[PDB]
Amino acid sequence: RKMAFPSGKVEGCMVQVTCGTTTLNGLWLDDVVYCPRHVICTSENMLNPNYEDLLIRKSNHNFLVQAGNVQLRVIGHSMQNCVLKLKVDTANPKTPKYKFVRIQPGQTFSVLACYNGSPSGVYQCAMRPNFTIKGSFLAGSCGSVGFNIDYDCVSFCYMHHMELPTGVHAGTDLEGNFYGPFVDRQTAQAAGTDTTITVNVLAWLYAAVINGDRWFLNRFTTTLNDFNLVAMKYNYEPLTQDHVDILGPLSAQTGIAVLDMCASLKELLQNGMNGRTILGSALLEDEFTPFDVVR
Amino acid sequence: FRKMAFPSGKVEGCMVQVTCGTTTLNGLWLDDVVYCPRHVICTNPNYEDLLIRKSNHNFLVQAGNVQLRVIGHSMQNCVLKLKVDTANPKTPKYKFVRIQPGQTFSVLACYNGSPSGVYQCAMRPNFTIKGSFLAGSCGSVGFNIDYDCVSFCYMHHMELPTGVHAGTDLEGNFYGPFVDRQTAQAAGTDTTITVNVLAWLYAAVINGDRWFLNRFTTTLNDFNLVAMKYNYEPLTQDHVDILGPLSAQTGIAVLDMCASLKELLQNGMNGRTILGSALLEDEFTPFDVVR
Ligand SMILES: *c1cc(O)c2c(c1O)C(=O)C=C([C@@H](O)CC=C(C)C)C2=O
Repeated sequence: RKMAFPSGKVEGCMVQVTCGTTTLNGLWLDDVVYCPRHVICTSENMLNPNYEDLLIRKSNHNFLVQAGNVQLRVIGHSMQNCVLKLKVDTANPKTPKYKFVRIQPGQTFSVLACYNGSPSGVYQCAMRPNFTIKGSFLAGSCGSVGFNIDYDCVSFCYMHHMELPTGVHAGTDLEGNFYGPFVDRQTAQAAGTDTTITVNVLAWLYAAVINGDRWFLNRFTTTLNDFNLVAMKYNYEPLTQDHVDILGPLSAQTGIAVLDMCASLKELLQNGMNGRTILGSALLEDEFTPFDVVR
Repeated sequence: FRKMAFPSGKVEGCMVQVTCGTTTLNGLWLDDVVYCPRHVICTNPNYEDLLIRKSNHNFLVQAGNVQLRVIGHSMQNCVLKLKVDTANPKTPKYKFVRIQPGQTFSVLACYNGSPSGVYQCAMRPNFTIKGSFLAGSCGSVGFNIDYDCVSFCYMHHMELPTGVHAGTDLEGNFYGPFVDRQTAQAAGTDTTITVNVLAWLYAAVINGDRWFLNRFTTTLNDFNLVAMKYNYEPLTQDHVDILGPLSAQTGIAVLDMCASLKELLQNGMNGRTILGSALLEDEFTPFDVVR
């Protein structure tokens, strides 16, 4: 099963931020609340907002921040790229050990979907190669965050900003820089063609071998270039020498050379799965990383 | 469409490690009682005997760093109830409930008292759970959360050879015809949860996917013969009633959606996908969709 991280450490950091008539989610760490800058926009500003102009007109008491039943007091504010940073009275007593990190396409993380400051659900994700997320967003999940948890330390890698016309989601890192070419404005912007994360499918095939399925193996090998020429006809991401290097341990553990697993995938794409399953799926799964598989 | 698990924070604060001799597994600490699988006292065992021979100093409970002192022990069916010196200050509001096949819940998978991940499950019609349990996940619990109140419905006991998992409710009653002993046991043949497929087709309609919709209607009887041929649970009037809110919401009557389903089964997706799948999901309940 694809699993998400236990969400407790993140749940204790979720707050509700309201400015005027707009409300979304915020993240309370130490004495700062982070949230999307869009909170300061009104209906009429969405098309062409001037965030510098809208923020200069605000004072500290324009921002209503609620942690459960407690109103937090804002004592300063500033903007860093597309995230608003609200200084409050009180350091979050439940602040975990944490860091901000920027991730790359193919990486996985968990998302705590929240509504008006209250967590609702948790799910496991990958950053797609077109810099989008195939999320499940309730209407007011703006400001919900994505994370990884390693040894009790939480890495915040994503903050939700908006839904694209195709149903997918776009957002920023916790420094307010968007993933992909998207902007916090209601324009016509659309996601690029999405491709399958090849290195993740191969890692998962190695996971199938480790758990004993070998049905899809064959006796062929391939060159890297030949593999990529085939795979790209199926909208699979090109495989690099870095990806090959990354799969080396798994190859070592299983005794199957990386380009041999590549030949198996070429054939799986040619034939389908003929009513069969691999780990437990009937689809080529691309949201488990090489790092994930070792775990 | 993503399946979502419930936020697990309220359960995370209840997870402890329990050790008896050489055996270590997970426990649930609520108030001054730790709940865990009785097979923690195993070396065809007689659990009546083995536990009379036990005393409090035989159990080592660890809540993270702190060792808890067992001051009493008792058995309820297949779960051991270890009374400890201190109440868990992180005890949520909670209830013990028993679910039925087809209902969904979240599992907090744990390793030696330490939460590792969370995922959303359904109780299969053969009473097993298609889960991913790591080494030492015994004693992990399943739950729903409703209004800040945790409903504990499942405790993990065993991996079946087929890879699926078997467990009890929190009162130690097994789900399915399984026993906590090393007999040879296998899951019975499983079936697809029809009322959940229908709910997921409703969700697909609510999401703008309408290609599978057709002009026809079927009967409950005609459908169940198709269902039976495809290893689908039979559909009942109760199921139909359950789906009424969705039928009302979408203007698609249940037996008209059934017709759509009959056709999907007989003829296939045919290059089309429904919600981003080419197989029909059966681990979303009608309730899950309404929410
Ligand atoms: C949060 C909530 C929202 O409703 C929106 C945004 C955030 O961050 C946002 O950034 C942008 C929009 C709006 O432009 C709709 C988006 C498109 C038309 C692409 C939000 O609505």
